Amino acid sequence: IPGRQWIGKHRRPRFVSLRAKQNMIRRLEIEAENHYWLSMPYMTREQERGHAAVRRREAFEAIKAAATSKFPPHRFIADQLDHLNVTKKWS
Amino acid sequence: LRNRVTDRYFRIQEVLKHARHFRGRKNRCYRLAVRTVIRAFVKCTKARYLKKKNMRTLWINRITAASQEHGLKYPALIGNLVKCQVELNRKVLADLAIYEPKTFKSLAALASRRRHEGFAAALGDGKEPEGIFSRVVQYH
Amino acid sequence: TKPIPREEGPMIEQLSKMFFTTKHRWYPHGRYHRCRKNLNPPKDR
Amino acid sequence: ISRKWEKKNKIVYPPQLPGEPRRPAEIYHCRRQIKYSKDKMWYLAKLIRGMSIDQALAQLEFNDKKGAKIIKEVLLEAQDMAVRDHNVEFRSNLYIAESTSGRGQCLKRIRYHGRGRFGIMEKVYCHYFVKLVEGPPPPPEPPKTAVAHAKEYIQQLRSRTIVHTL
Amino acid sequence: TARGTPSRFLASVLHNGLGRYVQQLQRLSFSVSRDGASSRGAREFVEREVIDFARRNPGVVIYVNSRPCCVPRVVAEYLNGAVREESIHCKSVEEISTLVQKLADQSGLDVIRIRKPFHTDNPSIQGQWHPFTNKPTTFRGLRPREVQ
Amino acid sequence: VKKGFRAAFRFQKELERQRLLRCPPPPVRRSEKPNWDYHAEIQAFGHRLQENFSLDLLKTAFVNSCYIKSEEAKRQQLKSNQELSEQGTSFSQTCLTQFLEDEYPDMPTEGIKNLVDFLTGEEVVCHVARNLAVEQLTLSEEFPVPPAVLQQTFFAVIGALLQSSGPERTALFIRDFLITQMTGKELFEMWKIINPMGLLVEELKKRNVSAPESRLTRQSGGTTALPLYFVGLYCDKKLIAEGPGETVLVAEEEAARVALRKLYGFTENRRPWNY
Amino acid sequence: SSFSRAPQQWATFARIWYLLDGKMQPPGKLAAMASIRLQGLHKPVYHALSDCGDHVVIM
RNA sequence: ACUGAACUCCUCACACCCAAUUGGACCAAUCUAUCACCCUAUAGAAGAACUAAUGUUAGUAUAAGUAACAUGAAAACAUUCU
Ligand SMILES: [Mg+2]
Ligand SMILES: [Mg+2]
Ligand SMILES: [Mg+2]
Ligand SMILES: [Mg+2]
Ligand SMILES: [Mg+2]
Ligand SMILES: [Mg+2]
Ligand SMILES: [Mg+2]
Ligand SMILES: [Mg+2]
Ligand SMILES: [Mg+2]
Ligand SMILES: [Mg+2]
Ligand SMILES: [Mg+2]
Ligand SMILES: [Mg+2]
Ligand SMILES: [Mg+2]
Ligand SMILES: [Mg+2]
Repeated sequence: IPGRQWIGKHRRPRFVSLRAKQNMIRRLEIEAENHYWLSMPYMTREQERGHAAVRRREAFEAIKAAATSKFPPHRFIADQLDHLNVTKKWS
Repeated sequence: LRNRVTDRYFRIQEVLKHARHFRGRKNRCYRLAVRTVIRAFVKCTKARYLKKKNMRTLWINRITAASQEHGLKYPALIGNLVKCQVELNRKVLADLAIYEPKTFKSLAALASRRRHEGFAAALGDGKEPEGIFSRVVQYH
Repeated sequence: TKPIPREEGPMIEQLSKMFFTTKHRWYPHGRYHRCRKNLNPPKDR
Repeated sequence: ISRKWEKKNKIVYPPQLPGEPRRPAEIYHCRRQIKYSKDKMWYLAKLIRGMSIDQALAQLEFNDKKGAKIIKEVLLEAQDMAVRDHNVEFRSNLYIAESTSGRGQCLKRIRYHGRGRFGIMEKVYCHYFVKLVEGPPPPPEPPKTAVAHAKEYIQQLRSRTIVHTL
Repeated sequence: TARGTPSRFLASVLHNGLGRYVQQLQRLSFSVSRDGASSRGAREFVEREVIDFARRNPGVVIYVNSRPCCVPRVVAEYLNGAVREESIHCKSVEEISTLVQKLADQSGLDVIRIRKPFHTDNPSIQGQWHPFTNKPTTFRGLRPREVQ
Repeated sequence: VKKGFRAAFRFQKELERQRLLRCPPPPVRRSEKPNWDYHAEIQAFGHRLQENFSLDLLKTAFVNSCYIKSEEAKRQQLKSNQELSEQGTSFSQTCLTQFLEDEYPDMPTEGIKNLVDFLTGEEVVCHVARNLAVEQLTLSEEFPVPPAVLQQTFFAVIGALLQSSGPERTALFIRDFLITQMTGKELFEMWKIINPMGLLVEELKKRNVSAPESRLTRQSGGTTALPLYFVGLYCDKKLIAEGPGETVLVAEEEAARVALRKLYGFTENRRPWNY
Repeated sequence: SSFSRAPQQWATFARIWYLLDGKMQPPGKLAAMASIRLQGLHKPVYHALSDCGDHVVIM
């Protein structure tokens, strides 16, 4: 072939087998059923308005509150004194 | 030199103990052994996928051969053992194909029986009584 | 049922013709391959 | 420098029992700093590695190489110390079990080339190692016949297992 | 890797499960320094846990040595003569309880690669395949292009 | 000269490990090495196998006679082993013939006697006792322990457990250690025989059945160096066995062996041992 | 079943001479069957390193 | 219909596949302080880690036992001859 098979002006040919046709067809059928089930909403756009504003508001209060509660951890005496047991002996 | 390295023999021996069976100077010289030991470890991890793959294609070769002994082919055998809710896998069916060939012959007769119930089932379309081995067990 | 009835070149052609295999597995292999062989392999079963 | 080969004639064994075969003697002799190279000594050392000492003396009296006379000096000296020091009764009853040759401490001289450039010659020295063993020489290994190859192939066929299953 | 390391087949010691189960671990040998931070969690293991461990399985005999060591060790010795020496150097008490319980649970087989994940010794019950299974005989045992 | 101690110490130990793996030391017995308490280890031997002994009697069970002789010869500058071993080999032979005569009723008594000569032989018993920590606890003269001594101590432990907890717990002990050594083993790898065809003819005469025809069923490669034959053995036109072979004689004798397995219930497909 | 070790092993791996008439037959469709019976791919004991092929005579 | 992935499911375990860059957890050996005492611990320090600079120095390979090199002849080693 003139150069680098798959890019360029003179590319080598590639042909569509029966595998690739049946694959593309069953993808189109799954797609067309997605086109069926998106054609019938349970609400209009007026009816859905504000139906989850409370839960979205409380969810962002949870994210906002998790953001504004970030601070260094507590420092204890028992950890620092607990280091002293590295020279614990027997007798 | 204030502190220069003393423990260096053991790092060389960490790498070189994996090279003890190589050819050439790869078993001896550290510069060559690092490349071939790294490379042997990369092949060692990428060959786990190939171990699983090659075992499975080896099982499909064994199930294919022993099902050609009973007149069936591989896709009729596997598809029609699936359609009986006998969900044995490829490893077990290859091991029955080798060690217990009466059981594999009875699985071949069960799969070909179900295949002919599928042929006579799709042949006489419309409402007809179902096959006996064509019944499914409903779980709930 | 049936009843029971009652030189290196030439030697490697004779063994190859005898066991129906090619000539190459009859020529020997050197010390490096004789001494990588696991001489006490694991038995099973 | 290591000189471990002179020590090997010093290993004393405990005295044997009545119920034990007679041990063959072993005689370790070597010469150091032979002015000859270590791989021209390999051919003469390799030549005599299983022959008896009378056969090896016969093969080294008539070889044109320089090392043959020196190896014949080593073998005559090890035959004499074989008889005197090591309790080997028959002079003829000795075969060369080991005849190797390492490298010696070499020197470095300057070889002048065709311009200001040059090279580094080495004045090459070598050693020569010998273990003689009391006894007849071992027989040469017979080449394996079609019976041995047939039994080896069939033994491999009997060896094999159904693999990657139970 | 697996080609540089030896391998073995999956076995047991003396058919370790068939009749009865026998604990395969004979001796543990702790060597624990009295004064030394290396064997601190070993000492806290001897003060706390080696007695309850020694009672939970009485087929194991335990030798705490308490010498001035600089790295503490535990030496598990198994019924088949295998001796696995592992270090408890600077390990906490819980990690020595899991380590000693790990040595107790296993056996004196090598920790080299195991080839097959299973070991039948009677693999075939209906008779193994040979090429004359699944081949029908013919009359008088005749072979092809044989007349009589 | 690099200053330090730790690489010199570790390399000193790896020189020690190469000095070991170059010149391996002779095997010293376990009692002559540290971390040994012989009484605590007899008690651990008792609790390890899950039974109870009378511990002084197990102490007499591990003490040989050659150790007593060499110990007296070292006194110049204890009860022996024979009794408990005698009781243990008498009882172990009787329990192995009870278990084998019950679980294989079709066997001849010659074959059962040779199976008990396998299960109480030195290869099996010496294989069992080296993995039950018996060899470490035997007080003997030479090391490593000779096989007849270690067999004598093994049946000393069996007779000791007879006097400890009666016949039935020893019957379970022999059930769980001596019988499990025949699992996966052929009959004629245990009861080794010569000329199975004549023995098969006598076994057919004891069932009052006419003499069998050896009869070539299937073959392959008859003129090559790798033949294969399946000789069957018919008995009034009904086969008892059929076996393969590289020649015809090998397949005939091996079909005689398959027929002997099927007459005795010692097939490959027999009901396994019940535990 | 109930063989010994070596006769069972010899029986499993012994190779079988096949005959195969090729009158009025295409050579590639004979070559498929001859190829399968030469590699041992008609055996469930097949492995590429067990040397379990057979002999095929095409007349 | 089957085959077919590191995708997904399955049993157990999960921090454990990017350049330049950046954040973090550990850490070999050495010395110092103090423990320790068949080779360690907590810190403090620093000439603190090399499969790569036509790197430097030393060793030994390869090319290779290769290219190249060298003694006129006989004899009594007095001599003679070319
Ligand atoms: Mg191109
Ligand atoms: Mg040079
Ligand atoms: Mg898959
Ligand atoms: Mg994934
Ligand atoms: Mg994860
Ligand atoms: Mg530090
Ligand atoms: Mg630096
Ligand atoms: Mg370096
Ligand atoms: Mg680099
Ligand atoms: Mg460099
Ligand atoms: Mg050279
Ligand atoms: Mg030359
Ligand atoms: Mg050249
Ligand atoms: Mg020249």
